[PDB]
Amino acid sequence: MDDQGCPRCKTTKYRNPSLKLMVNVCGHTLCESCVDLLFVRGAGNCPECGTPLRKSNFRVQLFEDPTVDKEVEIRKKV
Amino acid sequence: VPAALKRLAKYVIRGFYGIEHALALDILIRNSCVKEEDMLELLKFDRKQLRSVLNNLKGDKFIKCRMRVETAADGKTTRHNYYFINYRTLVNVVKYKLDHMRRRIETDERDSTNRASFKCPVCSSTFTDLEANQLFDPMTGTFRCTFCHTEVEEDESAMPKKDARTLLARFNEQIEPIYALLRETED
Amino acid sequence: MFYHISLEHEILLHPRYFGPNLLNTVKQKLFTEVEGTCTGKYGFVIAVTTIDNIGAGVIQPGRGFVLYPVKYKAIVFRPFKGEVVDAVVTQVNKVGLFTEIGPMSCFISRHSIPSEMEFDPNSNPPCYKTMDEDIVIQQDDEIRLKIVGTRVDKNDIFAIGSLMDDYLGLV
Amino acid sequence: EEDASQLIFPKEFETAETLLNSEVHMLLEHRKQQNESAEDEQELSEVFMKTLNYTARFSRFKNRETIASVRSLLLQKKLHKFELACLANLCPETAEESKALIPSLEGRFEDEELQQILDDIQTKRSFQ
Ligand SMILES: [Zn+2]
Ligand SMILES: [Zn+2]
Ligand SMILES: [Zn+2]
Repeated sequence: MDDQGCPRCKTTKYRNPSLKLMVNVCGHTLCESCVDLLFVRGAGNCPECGTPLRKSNFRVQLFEDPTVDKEVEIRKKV
Repeated sequence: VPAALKRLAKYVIRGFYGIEHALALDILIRNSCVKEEDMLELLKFDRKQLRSVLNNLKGDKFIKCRMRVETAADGKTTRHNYYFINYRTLVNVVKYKLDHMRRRIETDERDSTNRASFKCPVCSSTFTDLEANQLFDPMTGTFRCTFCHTEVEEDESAMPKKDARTLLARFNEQIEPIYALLRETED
Repeated sequence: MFYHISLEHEILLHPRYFGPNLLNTVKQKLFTEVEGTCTGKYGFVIAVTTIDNIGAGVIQPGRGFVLYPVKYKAIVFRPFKGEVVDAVVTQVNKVGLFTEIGPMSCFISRHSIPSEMEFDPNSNPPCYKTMDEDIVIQQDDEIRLKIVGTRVDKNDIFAIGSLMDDYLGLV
Repeated sequence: EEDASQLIFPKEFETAETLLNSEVHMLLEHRKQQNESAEDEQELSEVFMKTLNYTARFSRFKNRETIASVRSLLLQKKLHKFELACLANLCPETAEESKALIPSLEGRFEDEELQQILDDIQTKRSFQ
């Protein structure tokens, strides 16, 4: 509704509002379609940031702000 | 006939069809129903030229045709074909045509996901990473092609994925004006 | 998980083996034929624990050979995808880790090795170690891996291992 | 088609019995004695040797009484043979580890019951 789109693939926002963003330690927004792409190849790194990730390392987090996404996970962990 | 229907029909017709289709549709837009003979004389198109265009409009069912039979003043039988635009089927067919792209676009993404990475440079055969280990030769310590007994390459599989993904992404970005028109015409 | 199952196998006994000690010969031939062999359906067979039954030997017309259907209790192991299994690393290379799980051999691709790991080729025994050196994975060590998938070829089964999940790796 | 995480197995492996590595080691040791006895017969395959070495290293119980005690005690619990085999073989140290390794384990028993079962197995285990 409010998010304009993911830098990797934004069609999901226009397609339907039921899909949720996947958070990563990368502090970089990614979505379900990207999840499938990383599982088949290069599961060890972010598609553009190149930061290493343990396989998918994807978790459901619906905040629009990736910093809040990361901080909320930091919040719990801390 | 709300103007939103006319705008949507004109946008999709001028967007994905030739001017012949647009001009014919504008006639059916300017007048709710027009005879094939009238459209033929107006457009100055040939019979097969217009009929093929109308067949295309019949293919996507954007327009409907009804046949009227009457006797002319001289007594000869006359069978006139009256064509009209069916906004209901048009909006339904474009919704399918567009949501089929999404299925086809995501199918192309799934293809970009499934397109086998390894390949043989001699016979130009592509091998799946599951099959590559089957094809692995312990004596050489590397992938080879059974038919060619030659090394198998792996790095060239990124180029087609990158290139196609740009088209797929740019398609989703440009299609948004029609999606907005659809949201405005859902009623 | 290891499984104990009854297996169906047909012994085509050559006529020279008929007469006395025939059934003993069938038992001997069964062990000889099934033990040390692997099949995609049941996996590797370790040993025949016992024989459930020896069916009536059907004499093959023209062949002269007698076909004995045999039911035998044996122990087998099959790797199942989406399962964690204990493994021992056999060989370590920059491409990945080769591990052994009983009769099956599993490979862990570099892409499936955790981000914290890094290959240390200068070390005499090749090994993967963490940036902080907290854990090191080398040859002949106790590790747990996730069976990502199972493959069978030339009567051999080999799986793909992953250490990305928690509780995996050196234990 | 088959997924242990989803507890999905083919009918071929439904009536089948799951054996622990300690139990499999016992069977191989029996086969060893049987092959070592009545000398000059066919020698064991490397498959046997590889499996024996692997299963011996992971053998959690070196005494028949401990295996029988663990097996008889676990059968009392309302747990599937696959869950019990995984439990008695993997022997996780904590309930959280057991839930992490076996995602289907959740909801079968409470944290205290699950941990108590694991603690009992740890006590039943023989340490060297
Ligand atoms: Zn996306
Ligand atoms: Zn990133
Ligand atoms: Zn080739």
